[PDB]
Amino acid sequence: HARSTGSYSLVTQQPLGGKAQFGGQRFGEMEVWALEAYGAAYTLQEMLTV
DNA sequence: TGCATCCGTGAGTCGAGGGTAATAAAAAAACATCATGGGTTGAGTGTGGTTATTGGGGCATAATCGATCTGTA
Repeated sequence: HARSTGSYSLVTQQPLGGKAQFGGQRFGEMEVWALEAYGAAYTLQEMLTV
């Protein structure tokens, strides 16, 4: 599976999940912790906003 | 101070079907409202019409060859 840009959820405007509905991968909170441990603030900013 | 009592907590990506149902009353009048159909505005898109032409061919008016019988050592 892979997704560049597709459907977005309705209430919260976030990408859906699952290969069946062509959903994006879930960037959980553990990986957010890992990124802020690295110090890569810009990668986090794009991962949370754009 | 000891007792019961209440109040948060407790993972992670993932897939596939994905929706089901105990019951109930009719009249009448009254009103609201959309639905269609026919008629004015009006808003177009449609179609011919006069008048600006600029290359082209044309006839004038000139011009430079091509062919033979009279004058000079």
